[PDB]
Amino acid sequence: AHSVKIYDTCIGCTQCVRACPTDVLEMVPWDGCKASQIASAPRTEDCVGCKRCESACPTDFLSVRVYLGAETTRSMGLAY
Amino acid sequence: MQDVKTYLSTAPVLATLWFGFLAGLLIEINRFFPDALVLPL
Amino acid sequence: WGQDPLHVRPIAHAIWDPHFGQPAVEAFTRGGASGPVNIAYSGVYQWWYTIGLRTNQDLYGGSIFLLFVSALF
Amino acid sequence: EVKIMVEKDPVKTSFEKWAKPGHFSRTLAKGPNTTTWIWNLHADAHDFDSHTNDLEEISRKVFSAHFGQLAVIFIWLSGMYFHGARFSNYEAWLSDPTHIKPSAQVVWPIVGQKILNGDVGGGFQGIQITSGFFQLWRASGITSELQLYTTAIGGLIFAALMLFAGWFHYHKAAPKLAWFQNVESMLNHHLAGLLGLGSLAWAGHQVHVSLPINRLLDAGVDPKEIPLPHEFILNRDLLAQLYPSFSKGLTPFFTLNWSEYSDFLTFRGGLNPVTGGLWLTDTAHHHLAIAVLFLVAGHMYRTNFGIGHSMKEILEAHKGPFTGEGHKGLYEILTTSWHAQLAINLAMLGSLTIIVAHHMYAMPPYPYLATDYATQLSLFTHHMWIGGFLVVGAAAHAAIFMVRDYDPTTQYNNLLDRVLRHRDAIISHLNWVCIFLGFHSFGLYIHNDTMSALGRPQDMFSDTAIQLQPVFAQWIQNTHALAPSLTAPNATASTSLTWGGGDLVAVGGKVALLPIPLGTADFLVHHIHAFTIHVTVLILLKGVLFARSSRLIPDKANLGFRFPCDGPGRGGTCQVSAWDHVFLGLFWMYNAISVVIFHFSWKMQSDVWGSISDQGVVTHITGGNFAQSSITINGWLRDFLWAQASQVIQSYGSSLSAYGLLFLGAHFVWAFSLMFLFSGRGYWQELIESIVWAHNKLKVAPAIQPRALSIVQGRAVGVAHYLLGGIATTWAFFLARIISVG
Amino acid sequence: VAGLTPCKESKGFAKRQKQEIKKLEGRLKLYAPDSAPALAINATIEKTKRRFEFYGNQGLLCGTDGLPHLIVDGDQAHLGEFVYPGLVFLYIAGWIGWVGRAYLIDVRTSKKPTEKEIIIDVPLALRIMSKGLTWPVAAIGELRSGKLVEKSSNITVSPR
Amino acid sequence: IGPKRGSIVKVLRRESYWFNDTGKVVAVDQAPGVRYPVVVRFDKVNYAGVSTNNYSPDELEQS
Amino acid sequence: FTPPTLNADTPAPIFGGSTGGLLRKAQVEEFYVITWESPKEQIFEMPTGGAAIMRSGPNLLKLARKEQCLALGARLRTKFKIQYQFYRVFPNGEVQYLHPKDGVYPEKVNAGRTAVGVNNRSIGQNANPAELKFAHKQAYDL
Amino acid sequence: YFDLGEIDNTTGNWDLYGNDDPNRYNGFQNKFFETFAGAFTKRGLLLKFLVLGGATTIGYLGSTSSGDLLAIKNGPKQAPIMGPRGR
Ligand code: CLA
Ligand code: CLA
Ligand code: CLA
Ligand SMILES: CC1=C(/C=C/C(C)=C\C=C\C(C)=C\C=C\C=C(C)/C=C/C=C(C)/C=C/C2=C(C)CCCC2(C)C)C(C)(C)CCC1
Ligand SMILES: CC1=C(C/C=C(\C)CCC[C@H](C)CCC[C@H](C)CCCC(C)C)C(=O)c2ccccc2C1=O
Ligand code: SF4
Repeated sequence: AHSVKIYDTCIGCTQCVRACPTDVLEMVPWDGCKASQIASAPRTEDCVGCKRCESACPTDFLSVRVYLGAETTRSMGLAY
Repeated sequence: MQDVKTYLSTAPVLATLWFGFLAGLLIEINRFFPDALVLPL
Repeated sequence: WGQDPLHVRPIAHAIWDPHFGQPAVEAFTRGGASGPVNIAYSGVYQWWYTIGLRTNQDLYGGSIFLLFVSALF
Repeated sequence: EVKIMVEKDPVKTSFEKWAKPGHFSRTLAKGPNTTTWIWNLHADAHDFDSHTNDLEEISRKVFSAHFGQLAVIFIWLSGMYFHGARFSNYEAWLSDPTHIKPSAQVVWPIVGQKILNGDVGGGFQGIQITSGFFQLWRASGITSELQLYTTAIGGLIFAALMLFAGWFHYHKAAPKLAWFQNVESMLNHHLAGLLGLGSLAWAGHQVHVSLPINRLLDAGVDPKEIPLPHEFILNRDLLAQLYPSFSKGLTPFFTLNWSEYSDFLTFRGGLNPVTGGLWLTDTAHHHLAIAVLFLVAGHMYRTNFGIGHSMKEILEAHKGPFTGEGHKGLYEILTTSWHAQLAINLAMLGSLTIIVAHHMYAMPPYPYLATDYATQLSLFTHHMWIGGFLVVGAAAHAAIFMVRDYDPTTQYNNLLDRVLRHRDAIISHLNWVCIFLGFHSFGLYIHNDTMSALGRPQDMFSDTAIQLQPVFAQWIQNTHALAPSLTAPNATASTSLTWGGGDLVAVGGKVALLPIPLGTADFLVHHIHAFTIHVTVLILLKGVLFARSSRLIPDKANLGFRFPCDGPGRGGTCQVSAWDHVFLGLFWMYNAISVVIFHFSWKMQSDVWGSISDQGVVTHITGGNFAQSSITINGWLRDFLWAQASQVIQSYGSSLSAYGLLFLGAHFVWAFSLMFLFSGRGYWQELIESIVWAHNKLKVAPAIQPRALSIVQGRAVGVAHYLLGGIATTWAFFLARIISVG
Repeated sequence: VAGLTPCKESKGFAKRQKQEIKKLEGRLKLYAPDSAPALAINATIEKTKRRFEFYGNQGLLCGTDGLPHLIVDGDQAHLGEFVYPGLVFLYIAGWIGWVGRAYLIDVRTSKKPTEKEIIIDVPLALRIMSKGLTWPVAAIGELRSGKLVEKSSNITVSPR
Repeated sequence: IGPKRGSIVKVLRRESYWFNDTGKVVAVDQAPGVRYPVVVRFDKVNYAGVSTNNYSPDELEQS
Repeated sequence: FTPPTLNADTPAPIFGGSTGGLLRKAQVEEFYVITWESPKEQIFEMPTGGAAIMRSGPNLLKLARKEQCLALGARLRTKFKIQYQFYRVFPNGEVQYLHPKDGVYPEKVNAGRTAVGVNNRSIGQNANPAELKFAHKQAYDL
Repeated sequence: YFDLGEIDNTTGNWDLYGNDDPNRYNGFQNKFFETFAGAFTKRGLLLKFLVLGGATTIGYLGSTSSGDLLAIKNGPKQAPIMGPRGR
């Protein structure tokens, strides 16, 4: 549904994963930062699109980026 | 006065003291020189 | 309106409303019409008068011609 | 266990904490970095729960803030008595009040505003006041302006005492948490000591001061030759010539011969035909009764003397089969959360202020209150707006209790847990009754507008068309008029004149009150009122119930109260917060209270307020057009919003032209609100970025970065200008129209 | 000029003086002649008569409404309507703009530059509010020396 | 790598808030493979409220 | 990492009933089951609205959304020291285990997971939309 | 309450107010309704004659109506109201 993209400006601060309320983001190993980890979005079909990860990203400009695309019953947040 | 004058130098107090002086001046201009539509000088 | 463009209100179209009472039928009858009509405030009478259209048959022929033009398009 | 817990000198009285502005919050103590720091400085200024997690210092902050509020109200009362003493015509109005308008504000002759000092009468120029202070001082027995100056300087003394107590109960001896948690003692000393002894003391004033002076004012005696209030206490024969029951001298009180006090303690009812205001023998019996009843009710709870009630024992014994473990933990709610008690107290104070508004147009308590129509409209309108604001704030602090003080571990299977457990049912059935009320009142208005537009006056909801007579109200008004004969014997007359007992009271040639008719128009506008109150309840109760979580956002309590949104996800989570429900309930309070005061103004300008000529003919201000024009929106726009606005727009060049200026400036503040309400932060942030670029070009960049207002702040600014502009529009239109035709 | 009669010879402007005193004289009829509110209306009448004798003596132009109209084109007769108080204004408005600009330069080279804007340093402020008197000689002096404007390489610019 | 620690640099990154702004370098990572090693501290915060950001040496010049 | 199997014999927390629970999306589309092991009998805030007494052993809670499982799960990870996992249950009977996928929570890094949805460029090096007209690819997915 | 043997009983698929009674009428009443409502069964057939039959039945009484039945077919019954400026 929603497309969440991680860019190489990430410092591995992990707070995009901690702010995620639908378990989209996970921290995979990486070689481009001091923390040696970058975020990724394997369960991007579960993304509501709330951009809590973009609110918690301290990198200017943002490393996690959520693009609101086709919206399904996962990304609409319904219970009915 | 190391901190009382610091409070008196804050943004709302200095706006109140300046605009109190500013509106105090412009009212007193408008008493002795009222209805001023054209500057004669 | 072509006979007297100063004292005749230009009529747009007739009104067929099932919700009118008799005051609404008697009050919307303007311009010397047989029923309740809408007064045209679009300036189409002034336009068609200045351009050369005089009778209702000329306006009907123009309506058929522009039906044909829209059909061609 | 109830006793005084204070401790000495918690914080030192120093100005070094005045110099640092954001000392209360950890985020604002680092100093400013953007221009949003200034707005969070004011937003978190009074929010004492966000400062510290210790409820003891929070309660001390709230207690000294109460004392500062009391100091501000005593400064305000000092000003209004000093304005009566020096800048009023209160002695001139008190000589004859049927021709001289009440005025207590003189403007300075500076810029052409000296035309606002209008001819109010009595050889006086000033702003005609509508606050009702003149009739209040006439009911208090105030005869001279020296008494007003003495009350002003006494109020200044009490304002200094409240400032001293606010300093004392935060910096010298501040109470501890268990002192504030003695709610049984606080209720015992508020019911008996505050509302009981206050009613008893005002009853003593209304026995010795208000009653004989106001009896002499009904006799046409000049107030300069009326004896002073202490002369009735000293010379009791002077008090006995007006009431012979004073000749016995306190022996019927202790021998239970209270009927011998029937000369000055009566259950008359109705209005004084001399003045148009309630009797003070009834207002003194009223205060003596609510004092001998609030002092009884103040001996109910258990403090430390054995007798009484633990209210936890009252609550925990109140449990039912439809609830199970209900009412348990609500004592722990209402003694550990300031916001829950604030919600209950604000709901009662707002609803009570609405009670005050109705029980003052209908039973006018002050002499020449009813016949001064400006005072009646302004007092009703002011108390409706205060009451609506306080009930919206009640729902606000209910929601703040949910997001910041509701502990789910202590509340299992009680009333609050089960109300949260079926909040979908509450909000959905409230939604149904709101939509049903909206169609069955406003669509009835739309139907009347449509058939009046289509030339079908018989197809409407009129008194001549399909009738919708309020048979329950028309029966309860007959039940309240035909009461003295059988269900309430000992009454000389009836409770109010608006019930149907006759008594066309004419004071000064102007109608005080008469029987108020209730027809199809009153039915329609009362269903509008019920609809608007229900919708305000719907947004506000939805914000209270969905403050913790929702089906949309299950972690909404972690986001807080003043958060804008979660984001553009789940379709968009804009205005999910409980704050945003308070924000929308402020608009629905505008809608509700504005239609309430519009129905009030038109209903009594059409059916109550007017003049009486010879041979008993009553000519109202807008004669009889409420029954036929207030059933359509075109009548409300035409015979109310256009016909009665023909004195706010042509008041220019007169004393009421400031009402025209504030009418137009109130339209300005309303259209200014629509800038903040309809727009959003990011547009203004990029426009400010262009302005910051222009400042960078000319080296006038501030180090405090210019930022757009926050989304919560932009909505707050928009609703503040919407309420301020619309309320000031109605204030200007009301206070120009009813002053002009009054 | 522009079809407007002068206000000293305008019959409509003298009509508005006649109907303004007559409104105030009828307000005076219901007061005692030595009373305190009658002294305010008597001071209002003398304020009105001073106003109408000031507008006619300045060469103001009155239209068909009897109202003084301002000619802002830059006429040699009409300098005090727009040009003379405009130059008086822009001197005062440039004084506000120069002492606020010079305050920000003086606090940008400080230890905490953001605490000097919420808490304005009055000895630093008042020593340059006097210096804003001679500001056209200091604004064009900074314009000619290049210190007024900042080069675009050191200015924060949003991307395309 | 990096220009210098404790030096004044100007950001050439287009999408940063501090583009064409004076910043102070506080840390340069000398580990290979790091894309943005130079840590630059700024006197002014961005809209997120932070002043610490990592840039490559290609996006900075000494000023 | 072997995913845990849903036992379907552990019991529910003591809850009086809520109207915020499973609607017809549970019946035809999906519903979410969260299973966690408890130290003792506690009281927790229900993400549908309300409070329930959680059991002294393993607990099973049926939820409608994936966000309700994280809102509950982060509540009993910070207030309580309880490890949790949840599932996705479909109406045909298939139970899809969802979190944590490697057995360790996604805040902590694991060597088994791979980078997906990761761009080696930044935002400023994304291509303009004018040079990607009429293509399935967009400015960020390449 | 999860079972893995009955997926409908653990998800809310309950006939909350349903009944399993086979019949409660008699054969005489049942044969009358299916005979009369036998040409109204098919959705594609019923949508055809309801649109075509519904368009005719509003055009019939729209046209055969009288002056007292509907005011729009009554027409004006008084002198027309002349507007301002002689129009
Ligand atoms: C002059 C005597 C004095 C001094 C030096 C102090 C010292 C202190 N007070 Mg205060 N206090 C005093 C009198 C004093 N107080 C009184 C009279 C009250 C009763 C209101 C209290 C109650 C009190 C509370 C409850 C709190 C303190 C605290 C504070 C600290 C700084 C707060 C601050 O910034 O104040 C500056 C504040 C102001 C200038 C605002 C004053 C507002 C007044 C009441 C007027 C408001 C209405 C006014 C008419 C404006 C209306 C709007 C207008 C546009 C019309 C500091 C230790 C705080 C503290 O220690 O916590 C960290 C705290 O929370 N004080
Ligand atoms: C019989 C004693 C008594 C009485 C008269 C009151 C009266 C009052 N209380 Mg108090 N209170 C008492 C005992 C009493 N209290 C007890 C025992 C408790 C402890 C459990 C509390 C704790 C409590 C708190 C925490 C607060 C109050 C507040 C209030 C005020 C109500 C708000 C208001 O605007 O009212 C109308 C206000 C007035 C009429 C002003 C009257 C002020 C004068 C000086 C009397 C007050 C002094 C004292 C209480 C009684 C002295 C009597 C004296 C006249 C001889 C009012 C001053 C509230 C407040 O505003 O805080 C300041 C507040 O929330 N009370
Ligand atoms: C008994 C009265 C009472 C109590 C104790 C409080 C107490 C509080 N309120 Mg409030 N509330 C109430 C009633 C009250 N309120 C009412 C009347 C409303 C409806 C408007 C609400 C709605 C409510 C909401 C929506 C929220 C609170 C919150 C707050 C908290 C701090 C707000 C702050 O720092 O002030 C800030 C003060 C200002 C910004 C001053 C602005 C004043 C108004 C808005 C504009 C000016 C109006 C003025 C009359 C017009 C003059 C114009 C002229 C100057 C040109 C505090 C707990 C906030 C919170 O976080 O609670 C924890 C918040 O989010 N309140
Ligand atoms: C000064 C100045 C100025 C001016 C200003 C202007 C421009 C104006 C605007 C304004 C407008 C254009 C409007 C406004 C309006 C107002 C208002 C509106 C206000 C109000 C206030 C208040 C305070 C209120 C009160 C109230 C209330 C609260 C409630 C009830 C009612 C009332 C009313 C009583 C300028 C800038 C030039 C310059 C500088 C200075
Ligand atoms: C206009 C507007 C702004 C911009 C509003 C701003 C920047 C507030 C302006 C406040 C004053 C005018 C600036 C600060 C004034 C200083 C005290 C300096 C004094 C200068 C003069 C006022 C004397 C928003 O931020 C916004 C956010 C969300 C929805 C709508 C809107 C919105 O409509
Ligand atoms: S929050 Fe931003 S910087 Fe931190 S790990 Fe996530 S993407 Fe990287």
